Amino acid sequence: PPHPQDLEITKLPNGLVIASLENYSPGSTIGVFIKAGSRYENSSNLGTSHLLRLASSLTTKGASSFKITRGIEAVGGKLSVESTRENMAYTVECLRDDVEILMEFLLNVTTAPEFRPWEVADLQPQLKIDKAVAFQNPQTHVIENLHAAAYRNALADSLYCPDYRIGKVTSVELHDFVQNHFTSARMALVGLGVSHPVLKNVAEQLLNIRGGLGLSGAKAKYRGGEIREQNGDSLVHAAIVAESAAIGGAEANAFSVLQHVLGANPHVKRGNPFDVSAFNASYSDSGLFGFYTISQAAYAGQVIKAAYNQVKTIAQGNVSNENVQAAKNKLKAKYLMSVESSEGFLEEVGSQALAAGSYNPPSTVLQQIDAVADADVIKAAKKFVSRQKSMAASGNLGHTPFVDEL
Amino acid sequence: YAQALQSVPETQVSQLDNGVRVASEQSSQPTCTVGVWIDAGSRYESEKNNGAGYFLEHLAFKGTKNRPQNALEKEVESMGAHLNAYSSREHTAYYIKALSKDVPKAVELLADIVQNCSLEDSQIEKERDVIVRELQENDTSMREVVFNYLHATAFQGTGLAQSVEGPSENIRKLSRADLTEYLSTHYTAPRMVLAAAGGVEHQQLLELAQKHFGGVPFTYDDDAVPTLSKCRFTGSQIRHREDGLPLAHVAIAVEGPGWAHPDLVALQVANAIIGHYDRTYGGGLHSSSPLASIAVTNKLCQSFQTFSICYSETGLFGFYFVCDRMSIDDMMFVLQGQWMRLCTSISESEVLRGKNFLRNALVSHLDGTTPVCEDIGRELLTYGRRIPLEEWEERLAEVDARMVREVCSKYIYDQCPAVAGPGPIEQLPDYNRIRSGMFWLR
Amino acid sequence: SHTDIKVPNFSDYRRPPDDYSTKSSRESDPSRKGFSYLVTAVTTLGVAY
Amino acid sequence: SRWLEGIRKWYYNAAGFNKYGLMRDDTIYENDDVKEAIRRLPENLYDDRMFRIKRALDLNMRQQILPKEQWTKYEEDVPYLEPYLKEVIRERKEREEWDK
Amino acid sequence: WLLVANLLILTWIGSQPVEHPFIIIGQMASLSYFTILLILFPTIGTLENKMLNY
Amino acid sequence: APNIRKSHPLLKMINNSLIDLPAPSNISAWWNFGSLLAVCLMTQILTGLLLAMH
Amino acid sequence: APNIRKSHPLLKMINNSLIDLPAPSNISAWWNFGSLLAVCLMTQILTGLLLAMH
Amino acid sequence: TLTARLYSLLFRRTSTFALTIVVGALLFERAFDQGADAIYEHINEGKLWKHIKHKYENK
Ligand code: HEM
Ligand code: HEM
Ligand SMILES: CCCCC[C@H]1C(=O)O[C@@H](C)[C@H](NC(=O)c2cccc(NC=O)c2O)C(=O)O[C@H](C)[C@@H]1OC(=O)CC(C)C
Ligand SMILES: CCCCC[C@H]1C(=O)O[C@@H](C)[C@H](NC(=O)c2cccc(NC=O)c2O)C(=O)O[C@H](C)[C@@H]1OC(=O)CC(C)C
Repeated sequence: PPHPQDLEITKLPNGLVIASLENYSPGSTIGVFIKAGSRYENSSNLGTSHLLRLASSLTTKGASSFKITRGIEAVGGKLSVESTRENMAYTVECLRDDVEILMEFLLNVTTAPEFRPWEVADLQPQLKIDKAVAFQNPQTHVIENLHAAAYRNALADSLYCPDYRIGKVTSVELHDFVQNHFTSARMALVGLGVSHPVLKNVAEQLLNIRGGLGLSGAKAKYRGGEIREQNGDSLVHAAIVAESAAIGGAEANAFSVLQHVLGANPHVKRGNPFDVSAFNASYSDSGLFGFYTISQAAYAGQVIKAAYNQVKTIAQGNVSNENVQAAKNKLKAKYLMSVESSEGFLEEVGSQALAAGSYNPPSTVLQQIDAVADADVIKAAKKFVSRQKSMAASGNLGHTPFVDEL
Repeated sequence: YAQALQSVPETQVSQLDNGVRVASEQSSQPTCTVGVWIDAGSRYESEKNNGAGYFLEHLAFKGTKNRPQNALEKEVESMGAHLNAYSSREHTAYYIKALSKDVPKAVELLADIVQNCSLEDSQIEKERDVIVRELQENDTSMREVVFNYLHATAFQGTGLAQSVEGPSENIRKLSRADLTEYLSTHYTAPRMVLAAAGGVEHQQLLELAQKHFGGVPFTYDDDAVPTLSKCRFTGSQIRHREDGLPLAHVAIAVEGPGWAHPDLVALQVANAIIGHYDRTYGGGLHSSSPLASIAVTNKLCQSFQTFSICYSETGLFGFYFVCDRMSIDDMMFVLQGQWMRLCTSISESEVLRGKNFLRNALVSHLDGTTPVCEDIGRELLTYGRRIPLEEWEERLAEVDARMVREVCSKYIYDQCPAVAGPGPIEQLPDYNRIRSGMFWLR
Repeated sequence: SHTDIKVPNFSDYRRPPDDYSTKSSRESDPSRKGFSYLVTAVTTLGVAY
Repeated sequence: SRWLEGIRKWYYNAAGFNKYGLMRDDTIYENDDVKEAIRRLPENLYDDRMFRIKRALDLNMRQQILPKEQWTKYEEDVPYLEPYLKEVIRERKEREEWDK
Repeated sequence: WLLVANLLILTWIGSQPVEHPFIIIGQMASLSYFTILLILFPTIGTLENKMLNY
Repeated sequence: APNIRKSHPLLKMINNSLIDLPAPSNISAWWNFGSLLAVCLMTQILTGLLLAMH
Repeated sequence: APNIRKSHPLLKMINNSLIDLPAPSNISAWWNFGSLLAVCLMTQILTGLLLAMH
Repeated sequence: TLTARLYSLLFRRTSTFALTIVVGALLFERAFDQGADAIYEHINEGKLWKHIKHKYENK
């Protein structure tokens, strides 16, 4: 009658948070978020995540690879799987009554994967390309390496199965990796365009595993790594970081505003044909903060340098309490905006319904970002300039400097 | 569900004694997006006028006279709004996205651009060499050049054939003037639409537009919108070979009806049935879309997509694929074959899915504020009003097999298509061959 | 570049006087084909005989 | 009155394909289904089967057979492929039905 | 072999004039022929498969 | 191959000597002589075979 | 190809149907019938062609 | 408008096309012959047996 129906959350006897929210859209979308990811891999089993992420369409026990794909399509369905170093989100979307049917397949894909030894042994050669396409984006390249140079142990592990292991992942490493991370405590049957009483009556079938935290990913030790990739692309990609900020970590929001407090500065600080921005990643027990600078070859040295001086003199008092007001607002924006699209939105009611079990209303989420400002920032920057730095780089580089050259 | 559609907030629309049409959709959403969608484009350009619409889009932000560069941006940045846009062949727009708490501020901004652009002769001489570079980039995006070339030959000789970007020679010589000659000529209320979506209350919008768009039409001309010169479709081909490239692209198509035409529905459903593939998917088992299946089994293409790109009074219903120098043929064959199948022996069980597949994109076509405004921005401009998802629903919730057949055949069977192909295409057979691929040896 | 490219003038050079822009190539040729086909239809015919 | 069990045993030794020393399944003509079946076989059993076939061929090609000892006994015949083959078939029959 | 012989038979019965001693023999074998093919074979066929659990 | 015109041992030959055969674009009548020569070979073989009937 | 037995359009056919042709190791006489059938086709065509000479 | 009427109805569907070749051939035959025969005979008045058949059947 106004379209408002408070998003009910009801933690099952397992640890399976069930978040819905009937927003009345014609097309609703259900999603199974998990605390899985490439953070829980060891020197071996590497990329088993990635592969897994692809084995999405492989036969289950309730429905065949065939049925599933044509099943979902015979409804105008859409199954897909988005994952990050520390979390895999299995979404699915459709409309009307078809949500009910669209489920059977999502249910099976996430709990009854009988990864047949052939299907996978015939699916693995996909990694070669799935990766090959993603790597056309130089940006993804540098980052993959960044985390490598930023860490040493879990998390620093690649997001796209390393080459050497392309066809060595075993059908076993897949079950074993699932049996240990796809467990009630670390899952969330989130969803939209749905009545919660229904989205709940489904978690009943979804009750097939308990093991709270099966393999828990090791804490992430930091490292001041530096790994250059000489490849002459006429234009260098560079990133620098200083470990910091963690999701839920009160010290978070600060950078966010520093993320914005920064940008117009580093950019407007480096004249010529380029691009540069403030880098920020907040992970479960760690994070990162810095800046990537896509810049022409020979003008790569200069670019990063200047970009840096700025993050520098940003800590040494060059931040009007105005810069903060403006930036404090942009986040209010980028936050709210990137919530319009039910997929970037269902991504929010999920992330939280997973890491916390709560739901910070748009009101306080502001009151929290509003909450700090002058108070930090200037300082959040300082943290960068002092701590240890880890750089990543792709490009001609012959003109690009090393961290030991600040 | 159907109830979900129905309970969907109607879109408000009301024009000015000026000419502008002001419409939009309301929700709870703090955020929003708003924009002016001009009936402007490349199609509206001349042999020496080609480019402007672009060279324009590229200065449409670098300021106004009221508030020069550093300030506009600073005023935009500073409030956290995103002012983005484009310019096609018969459509240009400029939308911003703020917190709805800025309707009146965003609106003003809008008006201050579509009406007063700095066009700093010194700003231009820079954006000049910027485009000429930015164009040199658009160039190795074979994924595109293949389409312009398609237009180029598909509508050879007419206005559409000219690429939204325009020749280097024009961008190298457009005058401070010619740009203005473009602005003052096409940027007029009767052809412009103020649309928005989010938490906005129409009236507040109206009044602000009705307030910052203080336009006044004297003559009968000013109040009249010119209808465009018809573009001759020309079944033909254009081949820009180069075995030096990783692979070749191929794009073939038949003339499209034009937005107006009710068949664009059934037709849209058509394209739903063969859809698109792209090696990352996960389906040699795919839904009917054999083109997809077969594309897998016999490793036909890197990726293929079906499209019914349409315009005011014409269109381009075809398909585009990317494939190794070597499997180009088998692909066409299999593909082009599908069109036939499609309009010679298509089944209900097929259309059933097609529909739902469309009804899914139909809905997700409107996902957020920016996108919604797009339709509204568009809808009005090309259709006349706004087509509700409740409507589109019926439109395509009533297309049976026999209807698809009757349609596709009507625009594909024994029609002379236009093919375009850049890259190592030595393997693509001549025209006659891909031509006699239009009729099924029934 | 590639924007600098055009399909040259085939107008009178070739083209049947039912094709010189400003009017649907369609509706027109769906008559032309009849003819070219008409011939073939005939040749086939003549051949049969 | 007469055990199908008792019978099968008959036919089995009667077919005498075990005189060459190859399991039942090592014989089933290789049609589309079987191929896919066998193509799903674990590499263990595959190479096993292969050799058994090559040995079979080699014998056959010599006109001579396998010592009474090496024949495989009915009860010990390993239906190594029947299971895969079956899924296959139903997999197909599932698809064939869906395409209607 | 019932067939191969059933053939060698038809043959003899062919090089033989038409009288009761023959004739019938004839149309008979000239019946087993077909059946052995059209019917027997395919039947003894599936049958043997079942004598193997197939 | 979904082709068939290329996946059939016999059928390929044809769609490989009459269809799909790469031939130079520029070719004068002096290139027909041969295809004609065939038609003769035929007309001869057909007629003569028939004339030998008498 | 230094081979020749494989680099010659005609010559290949032979070294591809009489030499180098993969044939099962185990094959009974019942497989000769055919190669024989040929020899007949020949013996027939040769003799008859010659008998037609008279 | 003949040609258009023709195409749409007769030459479009490869199914139809053929059908008119046939029914057409039947017509072309019947007509071509009578025409030919006439042209011919006329160019030989009073020379053909059909033409003298009468001095034992009048004319
Ligand atoms: C390779 C093409 C052939 C050539 C060059 C050819 C040429 C001739 C010639 C010039 C004659 C004499 C005709 C005359 O009196 O003017 C002839 C006669 C004859 N040919 Fe052929 N012939 C050919 C093929 C055949 C074939 C394939 C047959 C049947 C196997 C055949 C059967 C005969 C017969 C029946 C005669 C005798 C009646 C007659 O003289 O017209 N010819 N052929
Ligand atoms: C396909 C293999 C052939 C078969 C099955 C075959 C069979 C026969 C038979 C059974 C006869 C009757 C012989 C007899 O009186 O006992 C015959 C006669 C004859 N065949 Fe063939 N023939 C064949 C090929 C040829 C060829 C290639 C020619 C020449 C083109 C030929 C020319 C003749 C001649 C000259 C006669 C008549 C003289 C005679 O009766 O022996 N035959 N052929
Ligand atoms: C079942 C039917 C199979 C088709 C066989 C048939 C086949 O090669 O048909 C064509 C390609 C062949 N000529 C050409 O390809 C050709 C090549 C370059 C240019 C032109 N044109 C000039 O502008 C051609 O016409 C022509 O010379 O006939 C031959 C030779 C053969 O046929 C002969 O064995 C028949 C004899 C043996 C009775
Ligand atoms: C210039 C000469 C070219 C050689 C042509 C000649 C060629 O195929 O020669 C062999 C391979 C052919 N049989 C076999 O290959 C073959 C295959 C499996 C097993 C065995 N052996 C059994 O243990 C074989 O013997 C045999 O049946 O002759 C044919 C059929 C043909 O020749 C015939 O067209 C001639 C007729 C047309 C006159």
